[PDB]
Amino acid sequence: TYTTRQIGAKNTLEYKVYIEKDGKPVSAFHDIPLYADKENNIFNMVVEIPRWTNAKLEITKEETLNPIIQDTKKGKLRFVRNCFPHHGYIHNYGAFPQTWEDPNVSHPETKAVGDNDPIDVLEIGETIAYTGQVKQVKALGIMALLDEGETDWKVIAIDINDPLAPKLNDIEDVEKYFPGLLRATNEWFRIYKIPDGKPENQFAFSGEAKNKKYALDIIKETHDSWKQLIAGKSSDSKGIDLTNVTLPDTPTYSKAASDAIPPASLKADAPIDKSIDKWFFISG
Amino acid sequence: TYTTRQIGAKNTLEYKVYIEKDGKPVSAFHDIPLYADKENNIFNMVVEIPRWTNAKLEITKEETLNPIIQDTKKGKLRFVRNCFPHHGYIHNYGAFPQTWEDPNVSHPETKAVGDNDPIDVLEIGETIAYTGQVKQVKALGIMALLDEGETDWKVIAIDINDPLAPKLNDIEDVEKYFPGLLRATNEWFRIYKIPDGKPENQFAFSGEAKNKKYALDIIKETHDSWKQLIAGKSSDSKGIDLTNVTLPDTPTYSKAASDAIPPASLKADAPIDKSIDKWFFI
Ligand SMILES: [F-]
Ligand SMILES: [F-]
Ligand SMILES: [Mn+2]
Ligand SMILES: [Mn+2]
Ligand SMILES: [Mn+2]
Ligand SMILES: [Mn+2]
Ligand SMILES: [Mn+2]
Ligand SMILES: [Mn+2]
Ligand SMILES: [Mn+2]
Ligand SMILES: [Mn+2]
Ligand code: NA
Repeated sequence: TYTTRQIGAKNTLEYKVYIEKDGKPVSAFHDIPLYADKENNIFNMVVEIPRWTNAKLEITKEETLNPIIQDTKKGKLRFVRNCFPHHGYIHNYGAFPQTWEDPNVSHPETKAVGDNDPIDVLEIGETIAYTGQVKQVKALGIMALLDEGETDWKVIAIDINDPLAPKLNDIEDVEKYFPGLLRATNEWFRIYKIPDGKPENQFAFSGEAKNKKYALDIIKETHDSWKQLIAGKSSDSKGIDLTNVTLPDTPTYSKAASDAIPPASLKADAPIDKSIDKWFFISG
Repeated sequence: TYTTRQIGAKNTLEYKVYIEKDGKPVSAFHDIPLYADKENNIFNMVVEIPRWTNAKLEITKEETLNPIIQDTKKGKLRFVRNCFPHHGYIHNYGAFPQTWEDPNVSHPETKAVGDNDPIDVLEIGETIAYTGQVKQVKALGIMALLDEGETDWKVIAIDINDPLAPKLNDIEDVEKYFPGLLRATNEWFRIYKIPDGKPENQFAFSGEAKNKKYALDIIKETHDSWKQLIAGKSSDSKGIDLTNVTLPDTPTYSKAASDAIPPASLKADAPIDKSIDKWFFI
């Protein structure tokens, strides 16, 4: 059973959320199995950002056990700005554990190195998720986002517990039951960093949403990249903390790491600067 | 100075927000001047619904002093559903006090009776407002919404404190600085009740957002309607509570009404049913 251990108040630099397995903290990056049900293509998604929120919370690669913390820019807590007609993130945003967008090799489909992070997941279900949540999802498709010139695939997925899950089998179904979502997703990821002073992003395949099988292929490839990483065989692991508590055959396996995590110290959410309210009317 | 007195926890049936003037509750409907600055057409807007929220909070016409209370639905609270690509309300939503969409007569421009409510205001500034807030705004334009067959004008306005207030002077400026907002506004009010089983709404003038001059004329008309109402001279006030504490020449003037209001008893927001998360694709 997966639960969360929160330290500090949300929207602060001290905030951390560790994922616990049966009460004991494990690496949100390496210890949560990619597959919930491999042959049925059911994956374990680690949720980082709830739909319609702004705080850019992320599994941190450089902290032991890889807790979820808020990303920062120029020493300040990072909040993704509101880009009309969107409010914060338009999907429950997260990642697939045990995956890695290898930054050390140019990916052929996108002709760019990976962004050094687990593969990204956009969960489209009706319910708003929570940070640290481990939910089972089925992959429906995938988009080839070039984010700031780096291969940064976005998997389209849905919580298997969603009322519409049974009717969602492949990418075409998303357009049928969530008309306009895929186009909004393409737009969102193209323009969301413009309010930060960054260029518009781009997609390969003219922004086409590749199907479920294509998605599974990329997911599996990133899983293999991670296998090499966790085995300690990457030409450059970028300082990523590979400490894990469930992979005994790995060089960085460490039982002790779990008990070294502080106990929960959850505090009420800290206030967020009113500037984050601002709705930006921008475009590519 | 205007402040708020909150009773109970937000998102519960007991929740009430009264507006206070110098610490004393006053009617949110009748006691707040329509104009903050008449000469410059700067209006006082009573905020009911903060942008991106779902709870359908409204000035209550039938309760003394007209506190803001969440609309109810079959014994429970009423929440507006999320209609893709929108999250709850897409504007700070409220009304102009001392105005009334007369339900007793058909309105020429829309050819329908009014919805019996103060005129509605959409505040487009960047800052998310708060329930019970009295903010000063500039009118930019107006949309002729026919909500479920009733005249239900929607004033487009901007908080005078907004960084863009200086550049926003007439309806055309909304498209210039907030491209797409007006089209989205038209769509929002056309479909927001569909998830509730209601028909799609319609707008007069093909949904055109009339300019400031036009808006000022309609606002003035709803204000004249209220003047008639508050004077006790409407042919039918529809059971609206006309009690006020600042209009001593009105039949329903009663300063004691302020003192009758219980003290603030603010509680933490109550959780909202997760079903309200649902995003509808209409
Ligand atoms: F990432
Ligand atoms: F109304
Ligand atoms: Mn990042
Ligand atoms: Mn990521
Ligand atoms: Mn990225
Ligand atoms: Mn990424
Ligand atoms: Mn109403
Ligand atoms: Mn109203
Ligand atoms: Mn209405
Ligand atoms: Mn109305
Ligand atoms: Na990344």
